[PDB]
Amino acid sequence: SRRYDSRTTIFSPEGRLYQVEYAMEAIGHAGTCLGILANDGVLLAAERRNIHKLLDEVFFSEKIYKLNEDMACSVAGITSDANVLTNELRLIAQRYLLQYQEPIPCEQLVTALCDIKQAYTQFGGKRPFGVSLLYIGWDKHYGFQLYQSDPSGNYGGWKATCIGNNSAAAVSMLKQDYKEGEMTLKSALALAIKVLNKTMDVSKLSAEKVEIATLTRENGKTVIRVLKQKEVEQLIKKHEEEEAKAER
Amino acid sequence: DRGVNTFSPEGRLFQVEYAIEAIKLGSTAIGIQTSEGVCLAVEKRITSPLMEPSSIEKIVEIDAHIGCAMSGLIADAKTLIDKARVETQNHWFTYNETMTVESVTQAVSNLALQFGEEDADPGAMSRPFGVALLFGGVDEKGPQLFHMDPSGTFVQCDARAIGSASEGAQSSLQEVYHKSMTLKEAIKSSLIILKQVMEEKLNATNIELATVQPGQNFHMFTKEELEEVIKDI
Amino acid sequence: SIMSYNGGAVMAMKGKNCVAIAADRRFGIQAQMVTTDFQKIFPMGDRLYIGLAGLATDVQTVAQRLKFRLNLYELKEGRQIKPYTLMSMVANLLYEKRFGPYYTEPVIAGLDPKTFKPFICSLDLIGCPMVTDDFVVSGTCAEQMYGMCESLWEPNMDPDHLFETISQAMLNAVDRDAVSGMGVIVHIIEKDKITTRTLKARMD
Amino acid sequence: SYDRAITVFSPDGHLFQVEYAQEAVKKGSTAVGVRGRDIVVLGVEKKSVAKLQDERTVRKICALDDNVCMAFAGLTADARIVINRARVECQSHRLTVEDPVTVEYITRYIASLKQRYTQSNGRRPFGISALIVGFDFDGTPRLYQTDPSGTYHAWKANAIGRGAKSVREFLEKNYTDEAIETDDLTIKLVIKALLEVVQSGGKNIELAVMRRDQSLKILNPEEIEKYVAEIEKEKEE
Amino acid sequence: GYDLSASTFSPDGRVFQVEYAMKAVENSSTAIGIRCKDGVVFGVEKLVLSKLYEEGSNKRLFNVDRHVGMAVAGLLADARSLADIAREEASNFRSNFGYNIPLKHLADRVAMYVHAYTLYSAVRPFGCSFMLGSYSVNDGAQLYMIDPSGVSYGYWGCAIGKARQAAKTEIEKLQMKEMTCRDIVKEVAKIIYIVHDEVKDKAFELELSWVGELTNGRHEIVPKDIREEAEKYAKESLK
Amino acid sequence: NQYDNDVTVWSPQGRIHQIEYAMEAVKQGSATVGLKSKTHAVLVALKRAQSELAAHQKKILHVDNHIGISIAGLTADARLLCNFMRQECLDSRFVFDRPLPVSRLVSLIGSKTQIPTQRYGRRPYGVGLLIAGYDDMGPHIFQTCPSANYFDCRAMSIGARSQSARTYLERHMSEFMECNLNELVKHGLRALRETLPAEQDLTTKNVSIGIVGKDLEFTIYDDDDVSPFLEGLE
Amino acid sequence: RGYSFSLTTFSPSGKLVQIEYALAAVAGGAPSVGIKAANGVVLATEKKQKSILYDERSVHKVEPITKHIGLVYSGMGPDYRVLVHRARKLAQQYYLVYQEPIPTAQLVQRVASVMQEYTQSGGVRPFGVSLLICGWNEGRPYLFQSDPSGAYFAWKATAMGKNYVNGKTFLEKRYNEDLELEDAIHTAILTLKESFEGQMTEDNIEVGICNEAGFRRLTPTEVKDYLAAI
Amino acid sequence: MEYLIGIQGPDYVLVASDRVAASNIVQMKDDHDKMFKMSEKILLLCVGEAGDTVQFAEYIQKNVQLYKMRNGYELSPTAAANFTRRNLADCLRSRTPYHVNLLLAGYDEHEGPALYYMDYLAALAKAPFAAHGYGAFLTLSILDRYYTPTISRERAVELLRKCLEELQKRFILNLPTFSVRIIDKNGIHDLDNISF
Ligand SMILES: [Cl-]
Ligand SMILES: [Cl-]
Ligand SMILES: [Cl-]
Ligand SMILES: [Cl-]
Ligand SMILES: [Cl-]
Ligand SMILES: [Cl-]
Ligand SMILES: [Cl-]
Ligand SMILES: [Cl-]
Ligand SMILES: [Cl-]
Ligand SMILES: [Cl-]
Ligand SMILES: [Cl-]
Ligand SMILES: [Cl-]
Ligand SMILES: [Cl-]
Ligand SMILES: [Cl-]
Ligand SMILES: [Cl-]
Ligand SMILES: [Mg+2]
Ligand SMILES: [Mg+2]
Ligand SMILES: [Mg+2]
Repeated sequence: SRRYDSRTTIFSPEGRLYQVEYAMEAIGHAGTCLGILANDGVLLAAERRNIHKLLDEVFFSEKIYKLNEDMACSVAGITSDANVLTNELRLIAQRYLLQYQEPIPCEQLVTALCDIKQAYTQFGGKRPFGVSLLYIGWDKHYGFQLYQSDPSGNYGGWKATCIGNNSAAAVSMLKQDYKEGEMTLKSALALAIKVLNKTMDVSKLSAEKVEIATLTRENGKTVIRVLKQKEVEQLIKKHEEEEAKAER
Repeated sequence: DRGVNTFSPEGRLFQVEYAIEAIKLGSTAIGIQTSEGVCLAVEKRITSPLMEPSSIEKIVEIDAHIGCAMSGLIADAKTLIDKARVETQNHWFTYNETMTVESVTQAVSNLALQFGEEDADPGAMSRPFGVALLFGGVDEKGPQLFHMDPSGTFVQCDARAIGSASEGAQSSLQEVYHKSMTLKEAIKSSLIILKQVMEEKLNATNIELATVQPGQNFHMFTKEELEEVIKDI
Repeated sequence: SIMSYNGGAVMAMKGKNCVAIAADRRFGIQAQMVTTDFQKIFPMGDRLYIGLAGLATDVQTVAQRLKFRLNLYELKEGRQIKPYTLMSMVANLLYEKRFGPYYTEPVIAGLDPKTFKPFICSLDLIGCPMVTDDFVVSGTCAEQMYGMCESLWEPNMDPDHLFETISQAMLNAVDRDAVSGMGVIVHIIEKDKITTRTLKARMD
Repeated sequence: SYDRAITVFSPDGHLFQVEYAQEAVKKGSTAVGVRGRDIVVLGVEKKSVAKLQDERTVRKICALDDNVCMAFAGLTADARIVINRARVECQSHRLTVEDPVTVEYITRYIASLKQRYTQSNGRRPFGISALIVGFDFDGTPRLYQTDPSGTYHAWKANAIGRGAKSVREFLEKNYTDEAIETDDLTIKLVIKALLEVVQSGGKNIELAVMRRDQSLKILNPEEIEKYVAEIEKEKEE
Repeated sequence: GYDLSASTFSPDGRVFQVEYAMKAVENSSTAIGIRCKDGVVFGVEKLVLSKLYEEGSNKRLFNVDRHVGMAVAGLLADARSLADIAREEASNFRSNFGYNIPLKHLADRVAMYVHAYTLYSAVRPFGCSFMLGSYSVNDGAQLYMIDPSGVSYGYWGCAIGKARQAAKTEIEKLQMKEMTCRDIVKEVAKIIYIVHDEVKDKAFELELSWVGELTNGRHEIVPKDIREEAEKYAKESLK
Repeated sequence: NQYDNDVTVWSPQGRIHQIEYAMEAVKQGSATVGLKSKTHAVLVALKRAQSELAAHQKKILHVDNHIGISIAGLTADARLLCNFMRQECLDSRFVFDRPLPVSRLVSLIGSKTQIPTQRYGRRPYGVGLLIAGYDDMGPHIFQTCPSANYFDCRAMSIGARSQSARTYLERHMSEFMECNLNELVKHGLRALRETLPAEQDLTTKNVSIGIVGKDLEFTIYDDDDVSPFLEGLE
Repeated sequence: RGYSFSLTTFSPSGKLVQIEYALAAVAGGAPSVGIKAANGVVLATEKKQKSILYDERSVHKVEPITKHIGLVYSGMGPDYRVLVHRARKLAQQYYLVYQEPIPTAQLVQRVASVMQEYTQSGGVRPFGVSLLICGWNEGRPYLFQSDPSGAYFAWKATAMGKNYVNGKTFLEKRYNEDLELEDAIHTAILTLKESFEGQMTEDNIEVGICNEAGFRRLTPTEVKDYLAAI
Repeated sequence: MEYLIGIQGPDYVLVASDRVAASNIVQMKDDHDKMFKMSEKILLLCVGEAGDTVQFAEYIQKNVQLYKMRNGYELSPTAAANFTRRNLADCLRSRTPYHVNLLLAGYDEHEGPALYYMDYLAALAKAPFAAHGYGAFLTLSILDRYYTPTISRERAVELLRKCLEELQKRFILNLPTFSVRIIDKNGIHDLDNISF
């Protein structure tokens, strides 16, 4: 019925896709989520939105998802949409493993999902998924990697980036502090806390309010860990000590 | 916004009428039927010297005895042309005989109104074809020229023009055409008419011409054969 | 008989706080040995292994398809799969092919990932499960295997005695079967380690 | 399934979805192709720079097969779909004909895919144009362009994306037997064409070449800025 | 606006598209049925829109089974499609259950089919009302009428189309329970002549059919001689 | 207005505008006439020619040995319907080895053409037909409309300025049943000629004729073959 | 046929307004409360129960999904009966494969996924309900909420429906982690008393509990007993 | 009837195959090639039923080449072996089974040389050497007798020759010529045919 169809998969007069844009506005308001590549690993750090006192704490994270042995992701935007997509990512990764008997290379996993997102902008008359993702991983072709994908079905690789609230500000701070070819996990962790300290300008930064996951290699095996609150507090403490030095 | 199969108060399908307006955005093509064969001639309409002229193909062979000139939205013509080709080969396969020009034209014309959004397969045609076609060939009725437009109406014509300058070209055709006219005369006549109607100066790279004769198979004129005919014109 | 085309044998056995699982190593096609290091026992967890005998192609398919399902299971759930739950997962996979089955009859051996309690089971080719408190066997020399396990197995065996019993049960059983053998591999699964051995064995 | 007619005619014979697709292509990064004597070259703008970007992951020049590559301008997600469809088709062709595709064959395939997405229910047109290059079995070099409508032509040289009109104008004056007499001058003709439109010249021209039988070579920033200087110091004289 | 789809209620709880379909039936010329002692008789005022048409063109009286007649008003192409649905239903009933479909069941089944076209944007309501008539020794005389909403009731007398009310008021004067079909055809012809507006629509054919003891439970056209007499009676009664 | 774009939308007057618009396609086609005697059914049609050098559009189509049609409206719809008719006829000869009675074929047309008038996103057929046939009940002329209604006719005319042709046919219809064939076709031509501007005449280029009857299979007369029938409009 | 286009779409500010309007149907529903005690869970709800004419026992808002899992909701009752039916079916599909009762969190994930579908799939609106799902497994109690978007959350205690904002601050100033189930039931009913209006009887509230022994509704007589103190 | 053999050394894999295409009592081709290049460093050797063999091997070949085009790098000999296996196994119980027996030979940058054996049932085994066809029955024990893991490529070609001479002597079929190729770090190399 033509009267009620909002026509979600058509061009506007400038060659634009309005839903896609509109989905990108949803993302910009969601929890800030950054990724940082280092020489010995990759990390994700995310603002938590689940922070009311009466919440119960039952999973090992709020917005960090393990995809397969060698890969994880974080998300900004519509949570239920993110659940459908991360489920689909796990399925694609297992289909590839079944067929080839090796892990899916990171970029291939991202591309496979982005093609699904792409389809939702071109046919079927449905709303797109209101999700942007950051993907971290290791494979044998390009080692440690970080990708970003959005509701247009576009992706790229990054050394450091941010999606969600205050993204532009977070990327400026990264442009200025990030040392191409010279970062370590320990210095990326410092930078991530620096960045979240500034971009959560409402208000004072706490371990209850962020989530950090690291992805490293140990004895020929990928290790993916969500940092415990003791460690997050310790990094916050070190960042606060470090800013005391800032003048003299 | 209304559905694609909506009739106007005059009893026409809006989509078909609009498709008919798209034909006017095409280059001019001419067909003439003589007792010695048919010719088809088309303005190429070159938009840059960097474009390769031979990659503009607006006259195509359907089979050895039938050619086709198109005007309008050229990309739309491809499925029509392919259908004509498949059909003539099916007919050869099944009946061991060549298919008449009229029959080819009929078969293609039966695709015309097959569009719509809630009878058909998961992604069937959404709109009519923005193309007009002149089928020129020779069969056992003799030489023959047929015209078809996006309504699926088709008819035999002794001479016809289609595209941007078709009014114009059609008037000159009524003036010059006669039943006993030779094919060489028809060729000259249609190049004279293209020359009038074309925005650019006519030459041997910005037009195409083809013939079909009782003697001889579909033949596209070469650069050199065009130059020869261009001398007098 | 389809099940004897490749031959082969697996078994598993329970001891005190430990389990053992073992397999012959031959990949052959009717009379012809093709290889002598063919894998039939696959990790499904740190302390959980599945052994498959039967048609080699289905041994590989079932292991691979099972792994697909288990990995999705573990990602989705909080956690490592329980032995009994693996059994049910395999049962369900085999019974989906009830009318065109995979020709394999697995055994499972492991320790509960939280309680470390020993578990062993086997299933027929259409997914009927059987848990036992002693041993299970599957392959072209099942009768031979039964005779050895019924005579030698005892309750509450420590890791060393379990290893000797499963090893002697396997070696002597496959030595009465033309199309099983060409080596034996044994995994002993304890709380704090896995011990993997290949046995001195007949090669004819 | 969703069967709405999306591309329909309007009064006067316009197909608005297709026109809007063409607007998408015009906001894409500039891409240029020149057909040499025994080389073909593709160059493309930018797109944004950004030091924190992994360069490898956003190229706009792509192999379709060993003897055919393409650049595009427009919606990059749409392009990826077209590219992959074409790559599948190149393998069917080799499968059933045991020859590599001609450049015209695969162009014609892409074009007809694009046309079908302007006349099928439930779908919008692809918002990309493509420049497709390579060599036919007999060694003849080729450059083709497709647009969202499904129309396609062969070109001696061409540009698509933002600033195509002025890049085309430049090429029209500058494409001569002399400008493509050698490989190096062909390559330089592409760079000169871009350096006209390209913001912080340049820096951010990606460039690739295809030689008869020799398969796709992409140039690196060190090899590009050799050509840049070699043209800049010649334009002082 | 609230009146474009049968899947949209208005704020007062109406389905205007069904009401509009009802207006097409009310624009049509009048059909009547009367049940009597030994059967059911139908009459239709059949407007002749051109002298070029044959006698009998555009019948509005149909046989839907050997024992069941149908009389229609409204859009004639919709009515004919409904006559096909009724036929198919009677045929299927005989195949599945092995005996002639009871009138009431047929009426209820075709009414549910009419009803199904009043729920959805995908389709439109039928622009027709129709009467079904039968007779058997076991069930006696039965006359049902179905409208575009799918409502179905039984009647002693019924009229549909544009002079519906005038027709009913004449039908009410008859003691039809005690009359035979042979008596009632005359009265049907009489009533059609009364409600016919001879100023506004110039020419009409009377169409008559019946089913009763006298036809052995078969629905049949009234024979020509009997129709002509009934017309002559109706005309002279108009005087 | 809000009521005229969907065949599924009734107006508040109990009309369906899309169906009425489809009927306009027939009123703007070129006129055709059909009439019958006791023994023959005849169709006569004016063919419109696009330009002076065009053939003239076919108006009369063969359906089966005992059935032919004349068309007015969308030519593509006319062919689709004609192809349906042809198939229904072949089917009945295949199944029963006898011709499909003309009144049953017409019923099938009414039932087929009604369906898209009631489903969203479909449209009526934009064509009207005159149908000439001969079977056990003698000759017939039927008319079909985009509304899916159909009519059994002593004679009929549809298309542009057909009112004139209809008047002529009413004026002389009492003569038709007793006419020999030549007389009957003459009558068809005179009716058709009423539809023309005063200047213009019936010629061998613009008239097409179809005839079927007891001893004659459906036959089409065009071009030089119409001249016998046109000479002696005297 | 079925409409194949989404009836929920993004607004120019990035909002899915149908989902926000579904949430407004939830906010206008009758109050529900869930409290996770140390040794169990209580779910409690108000009946929007007019009339003495209602047979209060004839339909329940607090429903078993499995022996160990139960649900309550705020919002539209008939929408809720759909989700109860699908949750039951999902729990049984899991049990057939794995031969173990579905973990509470796995049941919530699958139900929440169904609610997500109704925000994108063709020709349908979202569900106008929020679910509170209680369960016991791995030796431990669980309380989850699942909202019309398909988002879900684990709570120690919460309130939904009319006056939920105040309900949550009432619970914030009253819940402790070491609290027992018998006390929790008490505080759950006090939370409903905050926004009641009517005088509470055992016939116009419903209470369900979940512990190691399983999930069940409290009987009218048991509720009456807890209402004596209140 | 068709013979395939492979021998893997420390840093190469040598493979060979007969060059006959037979039908009923006649050789119809004496220069037949049973090897399919999948990638720069992968050969698939395929025998079995007519039609199935080419249709299967070319389908694998196109998909492996597609994988290269989509991803810019090549599938490892092990991945390609498991891809091949997945396809054969997935077809086994379908309406379109493929009756083919294979070897897959390759060289990986990091793993080194590999040789895989597959039967029509889609059982996959990695092996230091292997062979298919009736000729395997007469040559595998020659390989068992003389193969060592460090065997040099010159001695592998000698070992291969012993196998092929044994067919000339002892096998009832006339297989007079064999294709020989080797794969290593630098790709696929054609050796001279071994002929009698
Ligand atoms: Cl994994
Ligand atoms: Cl993996
Ligand atoms: Cl035109
Ligand atoms: Cl599976
Ligand atoms: Cl397609
Ligand atoms: Cl452009
Ligand atoms: Cl009425
Ligand atoms: Cl017409
Ligand atoms: Cl038309
Ligand atoms: Cl009508
Ligand atoms: Cl008319
Ligand atoms: Cl829809
Ligand atoms: Cl239920
Ligand atoms: Cl359960
Ligand atoms: Cl209960
Ligand atoms: Mg043995
Ligand atoms: Mg032996
Ligand atoms: Mg076969």
